[PDB]
Amino acid sequence: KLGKNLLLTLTVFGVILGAVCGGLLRLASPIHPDVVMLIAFPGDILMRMLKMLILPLIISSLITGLSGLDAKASGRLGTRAMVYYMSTTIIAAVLGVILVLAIHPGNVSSLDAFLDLIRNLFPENLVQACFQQIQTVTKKKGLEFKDGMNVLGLIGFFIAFGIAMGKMGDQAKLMVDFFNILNEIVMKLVIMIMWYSPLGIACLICGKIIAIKDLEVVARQLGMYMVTVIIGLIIHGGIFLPLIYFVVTRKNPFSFFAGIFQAWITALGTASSAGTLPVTFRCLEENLGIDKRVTRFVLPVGATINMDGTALYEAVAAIFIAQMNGVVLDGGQIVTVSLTATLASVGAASIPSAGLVTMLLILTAVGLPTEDISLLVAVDWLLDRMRTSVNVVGDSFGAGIVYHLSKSELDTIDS
Amino acid sequence: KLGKNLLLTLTVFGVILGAVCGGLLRLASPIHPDVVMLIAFPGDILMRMLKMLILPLIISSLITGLSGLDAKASGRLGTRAMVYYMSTTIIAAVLGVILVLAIHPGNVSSLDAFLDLIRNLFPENLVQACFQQIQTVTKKKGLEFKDGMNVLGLIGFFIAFGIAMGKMGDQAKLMVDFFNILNEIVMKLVIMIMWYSPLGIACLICGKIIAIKDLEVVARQLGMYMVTVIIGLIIHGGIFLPLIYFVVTRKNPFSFFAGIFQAWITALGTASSAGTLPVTFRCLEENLGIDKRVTRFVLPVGATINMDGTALYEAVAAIFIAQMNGVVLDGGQIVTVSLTATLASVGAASIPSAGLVTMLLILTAVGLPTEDISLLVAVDWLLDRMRTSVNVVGDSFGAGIVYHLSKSELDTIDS
Amino acid sequence: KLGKNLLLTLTVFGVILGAVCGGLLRLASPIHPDVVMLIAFPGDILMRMLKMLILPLIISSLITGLSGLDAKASGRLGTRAMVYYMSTTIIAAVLGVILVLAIHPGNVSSLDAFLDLIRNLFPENLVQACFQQIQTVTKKKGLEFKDGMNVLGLIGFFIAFGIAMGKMGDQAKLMVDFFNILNEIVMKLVIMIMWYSPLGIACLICGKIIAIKDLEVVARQLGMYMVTVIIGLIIHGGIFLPLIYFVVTRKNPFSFFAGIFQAWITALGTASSAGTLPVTFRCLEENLGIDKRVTRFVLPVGATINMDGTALYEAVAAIFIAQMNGVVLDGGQIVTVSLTATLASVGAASIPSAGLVTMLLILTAVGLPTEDISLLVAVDWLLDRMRTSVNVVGDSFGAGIVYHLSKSELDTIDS
Ligand SMILES: CC(C)CCC[C@@H](C)[C@H]1CC[C@H]2[C@@H]3CC=C4C[C@@H](O)CC[C@]4(C)[C@H]3CC[C@]12C
Ligand SMILES: CC(C)CCC[C@@H](C)[C@H]1CC[C@H]2[C@@H]3CC=C4C[C@@H](O)CC[C@]4(C)[C@H]3CC[C@]12C
Ligand SMILES: CC(C)CCC[C@@H](C)[C@H]1CC[C@H]2[C@@H]3CC=C4C[C@@H](O)CC[C@]4(C)[C@H]3CC[C@]12C
Repeated sequence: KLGKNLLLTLTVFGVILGAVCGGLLRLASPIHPDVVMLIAFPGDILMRMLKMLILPLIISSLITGLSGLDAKASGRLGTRAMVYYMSTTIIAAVLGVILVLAIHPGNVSSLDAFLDLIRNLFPENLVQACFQQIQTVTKKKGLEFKDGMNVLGLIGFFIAFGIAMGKMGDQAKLMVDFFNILNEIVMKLVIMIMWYSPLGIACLICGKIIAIKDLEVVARQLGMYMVTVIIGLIIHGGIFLPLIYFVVTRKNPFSFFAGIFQAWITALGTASSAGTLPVTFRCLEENLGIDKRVTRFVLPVGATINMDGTALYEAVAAIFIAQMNGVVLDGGQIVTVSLTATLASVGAASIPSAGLVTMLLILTAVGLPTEDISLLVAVDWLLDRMRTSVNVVGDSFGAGIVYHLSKSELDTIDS
Repeated sequence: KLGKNLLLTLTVFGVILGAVCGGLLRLASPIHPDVVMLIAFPGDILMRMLKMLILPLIISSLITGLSGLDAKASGRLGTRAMVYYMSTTIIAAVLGVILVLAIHPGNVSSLDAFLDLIRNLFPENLVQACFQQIQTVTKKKGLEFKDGMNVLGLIGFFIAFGIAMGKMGDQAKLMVDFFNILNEIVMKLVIMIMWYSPLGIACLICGKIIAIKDLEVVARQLGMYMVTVIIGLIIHGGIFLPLIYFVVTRKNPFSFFAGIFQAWITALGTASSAGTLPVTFRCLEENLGIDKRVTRFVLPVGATINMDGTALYEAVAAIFIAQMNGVVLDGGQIVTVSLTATLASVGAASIPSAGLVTMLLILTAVGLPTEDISLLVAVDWLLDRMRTSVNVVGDSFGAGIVYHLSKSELDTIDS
Repeated sequence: KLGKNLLLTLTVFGVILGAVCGGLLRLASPIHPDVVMLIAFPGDILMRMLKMLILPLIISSLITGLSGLDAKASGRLGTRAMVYYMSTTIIAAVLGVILVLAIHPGNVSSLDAFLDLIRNLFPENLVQACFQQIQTVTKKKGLEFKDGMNVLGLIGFFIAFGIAMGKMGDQAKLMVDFFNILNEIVMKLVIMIMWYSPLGIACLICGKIIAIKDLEVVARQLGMYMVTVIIGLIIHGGIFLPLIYFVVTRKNPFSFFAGIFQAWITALGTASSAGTLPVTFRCLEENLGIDKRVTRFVLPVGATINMDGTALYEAVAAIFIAQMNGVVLDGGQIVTVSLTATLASVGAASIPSAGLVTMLLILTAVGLPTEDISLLVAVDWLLDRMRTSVNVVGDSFGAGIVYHLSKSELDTIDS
C-alpha cells in the first residue's frame, strides 16, 4: 500500500513526522518566535500557492459546469434529481451550522450585517470584487471598503454569466472552449501544488505544536470537533434521509436501508463514492426494483455533485476554526458559511486533489486565519471513511425518490 | 397599449406608484432613517447591478465597434459622414454644458485639474485604472490615488487596442469573434436587469420623496431643468443645424425644413429614430433630390450613432445632478462630462435598453452620487419625444450636406 | 544616414536639443517649479504610456514564448545551449551588481527582506499582484500591503501557466493562438509609442538640466557609470568567457579569439547582433571547424535570447539610478534586480523597439523613480556598440562549447 495512492500515505507520514518534531522540540526550551516563523514558512508558502488559484478555479469551473446543462437529460428525470441534489445538501450544511453553534467546540447590528451581505451579492466593480469587500462602519453610518476577496459577488456574477452564455447555443462555442481549456491548466496546477503539500503541511503542524501554549486543551477541542462532526453525520443521515424519503415516497424507509446495506458497507470500506457505483447499482436496481432508466442517470451524477457529508463537514469545520481564534461570526457570515460550504461540496469531488483548497475558499470567504487548517488535516482520515457513507446513502435515497416522482412518466413512455 | 412595449408602461406605473406612496407616507410622521434606507434598498441593488456591467460593456463595445470600420464604406462617402457625425454631436454636448452653467438649475488650481485630466487619459496601470484615479493633493505637491473608476483612461487604451487590432486583418479573427460573443452575453444581462428596473426605480423615487425636506423647491428645480433642456434643443437644432448647413452647402436652409417637415412630425409622433427611416427616405430622396447612393448609407448609420439630442440631454443632466448635490465641478470634470456624453450618446442607441446605464457611466466618470438619477426618469417621457426629433433633423442635415461634399465624385463615377 | 533608421537620429537630435534648451534656459533665472513641471510633462506622459503596457507585454510574451518550446530542437543540442544561454547571462547580471556595489557611481532585517521576497514570488491574489506588494512592518511584526506592481509573482505564475499549457499539446490550441494575437497588438502599440519618444525624452532631459542644482557633479557620476559599465564588459567577456570555455572545452581559449576576431570587429562596426550572423557563421564553421549542425541552431537563437551584455548593462543601470536618488537597496531588491535584468535581457532583442520599456520594468520591479532614465538614454550610443560585441562573443563561445558537449553524439548519429 506504499506504492498505490502515494499521496495519503505521504501526508500521514508528514503529519506524524511534524507531530514528533513538534513534541521533541517544544521539550527543549522556549523556542524563539523568529525561528518558529522560519520553521512554519513552507506551510505559509503552500497556502499562498493554494490561495493564488482560487479565483481562476472559480471562474473556470462555474463557466465550464454551467455550460454543460442540457434540457435533454432524460427529460424531467434530470431536473427532479437536481432539485433533490441541491436540496438535501443545503439542509446538511445548515444542520452542521446549527450543531457547531450548539456543541460549541473550541471554547454592528444584524440588519446591517444582512444588508452588507445583500450588497456583497451585487458588487459595483468586478475588478475590485476580486480583492475587496464592503461593510457599514459607524460614527451618518457610511460605507467603507475592507480587505478580503468577495467570493459571493464573483460567484453570483459568473453564475449569471454562465447561464446567459449557455443560452447562446452554438454561437458562443469559441468562448466555452476557451475557458474549458483554462480549466485543465489550472487543474494541472492544483495537481502539482498538492504534491508539495506533504512537506508543507508537516511544517505547519510543527508550527502549531511549538507555540500552542497548551496541549491538554487543544486535544479536547479536536476531540469535541470530531464528536460534533460524527453527531451531525448520524443526525443528517439516519433521521433526515428516511424522513425526507417517507414524506414523499410514502413507503417504508427501513427496507431501503436493508436493501442498500451492502453499498453502505462498501462505502465504509473503500472510502470512495466513485468506486462504490458497481455495488450500489446491483443493490438499487436488483434488490429494490428501481428502473434502469433512473439509476443510470442519478447515481453517476450524484457520485460527483451530491456530496452531502462534505457540506456538513465543511460547515462545521469553518465555524470551528472561527471559534478557536475567538472570532464570533455575525449573521452575515453564517449565511456565507452555509452557502460556500454548499458550493465547495460540489467542487470537492469534481476537481481532483481538491480537499484543502475548498476549505481555504470558505476561510477566505468569511475572512479567517488559515493556519489552523493544519489541525483539520490531522483528523481527516478518521472522518472521510464515513463522510463517504453518508454521500452514498444520500445518492441511494435520491435514486429511490426520483423513481417515485417519475413512475407514471416511465410507465406512459413505455407504452 | 398595455401589451405592446411593456417596459415604458411598467416604468411609468412604477414612478406613479412610488410618488403616491412617498406622498402618502411622508404625511404620517417623520420617518425613521433606518426604514427609509430599507425602503430604498431595492433601488440601490438595481444601481449596483447596473454599475457592475459598465466595465465589461465598455470593453466589449469599443473592441466590437472599432473592428467593424471598413475603408470600402462607399469610398469617402463614409468618412465624410463620420466627420459630420462626431462633429455636431460634440458641439451639442458642449452647448448643453454652457446652458447648464448659465441657467444653473438646482441652486485645486485649474492648471492642476487639466494636468490631472491629461494624466488620467494615460494611466500607468490597467488593473488599477478599473477602480482608482489620480489627483494632485497639496501640503511639494505630490500625487495621490483616489477612489473611482478611470473611465477615460480605459476608453482611450481600448480605442487604441481596437484600432491596432482592426489593422491586423484576418490574422486577428479569433479575438474579434471572442469579444464579439462577450458583447451579446453582457447585452443579455442588460436586458434582464432592466426588467427588474420598474420595481427598483419606484423604491428610489419613494426614497427621494420621504426625505426631501422640501417639495416646493425640488419641483422648481425639476422644472428649470426641463426648461434648460428644451432651450438647448431649440438652440442647437434651429440655430446651429441650418447655420452649419448654410456655411458649407451654401443653399437655403429653410427649404430643407420645408422638405423634411413630415419626417419631423413623424419623429415627434412615434418618438423613435429607427421607425422614422421610411418617412425620412421618402422625404430626402424625393422632395429634395438627394441621390440614393448617399441616403442609403447616411440615414441607417446616423439613426444609430448620430444621436445629437441625447448628447445634449446627458451633458445637461449630469451637471444638473452635480448642482443639486452642491458639487462644483472644476475644469477637469467639465471636459470629462463633455467627452463621456459624446461617448454615451453613440452607445445609447447601439445598445438596447441602455438609457439608464449611460447616465450611470457619466455619473461614475465624474464621481457623483447616483440616487438623484431617479428624478431624471420621472421626466424622461416629456423630453424623449423631441430629443428624437432633433436626432432625426441632425441625420437629415447630414444627408443633405454629404450630397454637397460628394456631388462631383458621384457625377464622375456615373460616367 | 538621415533617411535610414530614422529613430536613432531623431532621438539623438532630441537629446541634443533638450540639452541645449536646458543649458540656455537655466542661464536666464531661477526657473519656477510649476513651469518646470509643465516643461517636463510630455516626458511624464511618455513614461506613463510606456508603463501602461508592461503587464500585457509580460503576460503575452511569457505565454507565447513558453509555448514554442519543442523537444525536437535537434535533440539535446537545444537544451544544452539553453543551459548555457541562461547561465552566463545570469553570471553577467550578478557581476554587474557586484561592480555597481563596488565602484559606487553616484555618491528592516535581511531575513525579513528575504522572507518578503519569497512571499512575493507566491502572491495570494492575482488581481492584487498587478498593483500591490507585501512587506513586513514593525511595531507583533505583521504584514502590510504596499503600493507597486508585483513583477516577480506575476512572472512566476505565468511561467507556470505557460509550462502547464505547453504540455496540453494540440488541445490548448485556441488559447495559444489567442494570446499570440494579443502579442502583436501590444507590440504594435510599442511601435507607436516609441515614435513619440524623441519629443518626450528631450523634454525630460530639459527637466533634468533646469533643476539639477549642480552640473559638475552629475557629469562626474555619468562618467563613473560609463566607466563601471565598460569595466564590467571587459571583465565579463575577457576573463569569464575564456575561463568558462577552458574549464569545459579544455582547449586554448585565445585561438578562439583569433578565429572570431572578424566577427567581433563586425559587431563593433554594425552594432547589431543580427546583422553579424553572416560573418560569425563564416568565422565559426570555416575558421574553427564547428559542425554545421551546431551553429545553425546555436547562433540564430543566441542572437535573440543570449544577450549577456544587456543584462550587465541593466543590472548596473538600475542600481545606479537607485544610488543617484539616495535609495539604499536591501538584499531583497538586489535579487530582484539580478532576476529582472536577466528576464529583460531576453526580451530586449525579442521585442522590437524595446530598450526603454525594459529599464522601466526593472525600475518598477524595485520601485524606483523613472525620471533619471533620461540621463541613461543620453549615453546609450556610447555603450551599445560594445554591448553588441560582448553579445556576439558570448554567442560564439556558446557555439564552441556545444560542439564540445555534443561531438560524440554527432559522430554516432553520422554512422
Ligand atoms: C472550490 C471551488 C474553487 C470550486 C468551484 C465550484 C464549481 C467547481 C462548481 C460550482 C457549480 C458546479 C457545477 C454545477 C452544474 C454542473 C452540471 C453537471 O451536469 C455537471 C457538474 C457541474 C458542471 C457542476 C460542477 C462543479 C461546479 C462547476
Ligand atoms: C457603456 C457604453 C455607454 C460605452 C460603449 C461605447 C460603444 C458602444 C461605442 C463607442 C464607439 C462606437 C462605435 C464607433 C464606430 C462604429 C462603426 C459603425 O460602422 C458602426 C457603429 C460603431 C461600431 C460604433 C458602435 C457604438 C460604439 C462601439
Ligand atoms: C521584458 C518583458 C517586458 C517581457 C518578458 C520577456 C519575454 C520576451 C521572454 C520571457 C521568456 C522568453 C522566451 C523563453 C524561451 C524562448 C524559446 C526560444 O526558442 C524562442 C523564444 C522564447 C520563447 C523566449 C522569447 C522571449 C520570452 C518570451
